[PDB]
Amino acid sequence: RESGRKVQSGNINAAKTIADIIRTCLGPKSMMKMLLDPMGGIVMTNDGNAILREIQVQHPAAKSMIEISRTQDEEVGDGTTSVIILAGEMLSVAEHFLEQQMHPTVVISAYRKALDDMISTLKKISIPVDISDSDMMLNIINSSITTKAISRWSSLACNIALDAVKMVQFEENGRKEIDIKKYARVEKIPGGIIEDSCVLRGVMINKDVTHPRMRRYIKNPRIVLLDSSLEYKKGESQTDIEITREEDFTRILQMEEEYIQQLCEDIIQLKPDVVITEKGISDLAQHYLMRANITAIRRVRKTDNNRIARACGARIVSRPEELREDDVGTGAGLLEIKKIGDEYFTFITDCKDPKACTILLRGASKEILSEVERNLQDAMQVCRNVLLDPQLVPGGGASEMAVAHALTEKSKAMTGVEQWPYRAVAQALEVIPRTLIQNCGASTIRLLTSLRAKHTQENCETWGVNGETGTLVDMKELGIWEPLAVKLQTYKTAVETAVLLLRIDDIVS
Amino acid sequence: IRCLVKKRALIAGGGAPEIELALRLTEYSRTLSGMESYCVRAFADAMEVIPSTLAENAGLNPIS
Amino acid sequence: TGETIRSQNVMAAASIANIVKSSLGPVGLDKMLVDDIGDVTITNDGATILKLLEVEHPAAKVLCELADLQDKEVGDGTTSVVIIAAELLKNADELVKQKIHPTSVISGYRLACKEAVRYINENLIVNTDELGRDCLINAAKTSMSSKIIGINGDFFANMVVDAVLAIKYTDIRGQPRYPVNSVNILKAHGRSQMESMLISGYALNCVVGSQGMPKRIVNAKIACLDFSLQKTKMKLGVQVVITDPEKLDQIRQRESDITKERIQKILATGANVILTTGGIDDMCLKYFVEAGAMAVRRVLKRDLKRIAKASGATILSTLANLEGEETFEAAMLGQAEEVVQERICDDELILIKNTKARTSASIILRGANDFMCDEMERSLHDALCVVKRVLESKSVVPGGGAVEAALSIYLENYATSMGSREQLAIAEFARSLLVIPNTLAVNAAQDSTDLVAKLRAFHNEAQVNPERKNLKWIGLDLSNGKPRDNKQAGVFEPTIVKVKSLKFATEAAITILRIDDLIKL
Repeated sequence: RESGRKVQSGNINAAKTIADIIRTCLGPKSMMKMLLDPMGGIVMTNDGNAILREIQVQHPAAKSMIEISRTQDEEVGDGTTSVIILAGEMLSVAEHFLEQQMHPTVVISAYRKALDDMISTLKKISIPVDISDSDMMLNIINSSITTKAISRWSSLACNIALDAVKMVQFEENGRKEIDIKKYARVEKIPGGIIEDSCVLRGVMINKDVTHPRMRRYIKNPRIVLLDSSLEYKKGESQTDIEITREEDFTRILQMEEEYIQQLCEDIIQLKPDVVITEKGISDLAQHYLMRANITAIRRVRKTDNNRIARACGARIVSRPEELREDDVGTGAGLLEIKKIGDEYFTFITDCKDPKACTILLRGASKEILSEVERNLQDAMQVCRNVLLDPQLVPGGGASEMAVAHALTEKSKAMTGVEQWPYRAVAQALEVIPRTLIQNCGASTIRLLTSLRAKHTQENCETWGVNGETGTLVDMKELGIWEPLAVKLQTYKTAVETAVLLLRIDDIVS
Repeated sequence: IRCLVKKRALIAGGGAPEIELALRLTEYSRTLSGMESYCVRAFADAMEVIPSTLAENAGLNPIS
Repeated sequence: TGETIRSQNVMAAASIANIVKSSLGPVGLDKMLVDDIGDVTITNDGATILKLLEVEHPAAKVLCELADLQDKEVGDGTTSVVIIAAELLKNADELVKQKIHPTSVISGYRLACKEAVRYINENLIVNTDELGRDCLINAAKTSMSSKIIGINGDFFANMVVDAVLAIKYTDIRGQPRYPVNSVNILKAHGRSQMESMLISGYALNCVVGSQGMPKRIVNAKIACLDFSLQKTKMKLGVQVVITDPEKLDQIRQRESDITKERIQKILATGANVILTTGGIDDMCLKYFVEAGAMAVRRVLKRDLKRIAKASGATILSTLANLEGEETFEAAMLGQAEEVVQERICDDELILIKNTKARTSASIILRGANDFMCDEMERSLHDALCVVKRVLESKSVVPGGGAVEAALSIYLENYATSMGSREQLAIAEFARSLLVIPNTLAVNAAQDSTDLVAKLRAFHNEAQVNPERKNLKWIGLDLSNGKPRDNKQAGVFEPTIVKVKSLKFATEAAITILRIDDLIKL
């Protein structure tokens, strides 16, 4: 058990110890964390999710740090390093001084006012990006990839991502919000030429849909969605009687061939030749579709079936009865089998249900495959954020300084006792500028001073400090950009983390 | 009920009998005298503890 | 042991009380209840957090049980009762180090509790359906957002609070009362959030079946189905084997033609409108529309049940016997007055207007963003809970922390007249009433000692009322120590939540104080 003053100081330390090295990793300039094992081995990492999971944290407040980076990772996957830095520095600067007077809830109210202050500044600072022009979105992706530090396979990945995300964009919710990227997938193929990377329609499956018989080419026939119940019944549509006797066996079997026969008949009417069954498909049942002259694909997981349903873009049905061209298989499914290797790869193309695409990636090996696939993963996150909100924000610490003076101006104007927390959130922003100064190797005093001076003359529209040139620089000129939405969400999560942690004033087991 | 049918007479509760025996037993002991006088006098004072302990639980300064 | 074990008990209860003292309301502070040593849950509200928490002291275990007993009766009072309880101990404890028996102070805590209810009885506002409880506007306003629905905060508070206090609504089939089984209010984005209105009937969230479907029927019988209509594979209607290919097809094509005939019989039994909690396929939806029946799909469970009970009679939300598209067996005769499909919130939605068994009224809220709607989920929870207590017991009590502080001098006025050993016991009861204004100061981040002082400064006689506030006690705020009137932003409590809490806390105060051991004998 901890109580009172122990807790406030604890929060700040736990945040802080995670932060020191992880802040440095942000930007093309990346410091590499050593983790030393008891076995005497080494794991070297730049990725925030990896550092956090590996280390042993004893303190419950530390665990809250870890879990908020899970929050971030789930929404984007970039800025994951960032959220704990930001969240830490709110607590350092505000907390201990204002506690002695005693007002916690005040610091919290101030955080969320300030947060709103920052969201509004962003719309002005940012200019629109065309969400159907490839060239303009491309430079943005180019900024994000080089954080990871791969810069060769990256070049391909960017472009393939652009078409993949765009084609899985079609989400309606009355306001036309896009978070859809769940129709998208990466099909991995060991082997072949290193440079054949393309996009093909629907959703393509291989994680358990590699089978020796699948009809080699389908260029017309449909897929028939089923969660049936294609398997026999020993009664009508449920089992009422058991086989344990010679007499029971004989009677029951007649019923079992009938049930199967009427199912296949409702499947064949809408003309398939490739038929998918999630489960409820037996050794006698599959033999019945062969005798129906229907190729059956069977015993393949529920996740694959969700995927194949999305690929034709047609709804599933568990309804065993009268499956129509109108209900299942709606539009055209198509099935291509290529042997890239001597292994069966299944493309399912064509989605009706406006569009859908997934990615072909061909390595020449497993290792070669992986490099592209991660960097493509960064890439389609950007593509998405640009689609979501159609403004692109200038990178680095330029955006941070704009907000830094808006809070100096707001906090003076209001002259509440919220004033001093505003001032602590203004300075919490400045860490990102300090990280970029450190990255070149110049003194913090000299470059921060100049940056502040640029606010006064030109308002830090794009004039920040960049860590790969160690000077004040127009970010637009360099081709340093990032999307608005990524900035907003990183900021968002950091205030939530700062607010929640500050509410813990006592920890009691 | 069984206690009263065995022994027909009725006495008060509240701890008053316990002081009333003690006081008589002190005086009588002194008249009688003997080496055992001290024993019967201290015994009577042993009695004085229980109504006192009771009064404390009822809430009022007990010795008083 | 002895006095010493008892003092450890006083101290144990204090530690428990400090936790719920700093976790009261939605304005409390969240705590960490480490449930193992790797597992944690973080949330606020004082009663909930004791149950989650490992209690191990005896003084701590009884106070967790106390909080739980109080909840059964009324879910308010539960964070509070614990805090009052503990305070009795602490105050009593210095009198035991002095010379005063625990027994002597504890009897005067029972007497003091009798006086305090006597005060509650003479202090009541019983018209509270035209200025509400916890004010009108203020009730809904507090658990809203302060800057997403905090500029819409007046407009939306008037909508929902007024509607909870007095509207026509169902209860449990032919019983007309106020809704203490809540109001059917949904939050859906669209349009202006300044255009919100009340519609007479139920509000439904659903996906239309319009492709031939009649969208107006006057007078209708309502099948509320907890069962997904569907149709499904059923064995042959003739023979029990197949052996020819012509019988296989005929039996299958019979499946469409028999269903159309069944729909007309369902009308004649009692249908004009079908509400199906699941979805309806395109194949199954066509049979209903052609026949002249309104068949809607994906109707929310919360709506479907609440329409069902207002539609009364016999209904198939009380049962579920049905497979597929079979004729209706007269267990689906839900009654309704008129059914208008109206375009509202930039979606077409069905409004089942009224029912013939028990009339209703609903609010369909309009946001602009999904974000607004989420926030009104929280507004609505506060309005419903506040008003729910008003509806059961019309007797309610103006003041929250204002009553307690009025009461502190009333008890002491009683204490001066009583004299003797008992005057000090009553006094200390009175000091513990004062924790209530401290606990709210805590949550507000206000000075505590400053805050109670100034409330006792406004005084004439003991009595709380909205008549004066600068010369008599009345109300508080959860973010300020200022007094407020009841047409303004003061706090109220119900009668029941206040009498049950004070009492429960006294029975607890006696039990912890009693012991003088825990030792292995």
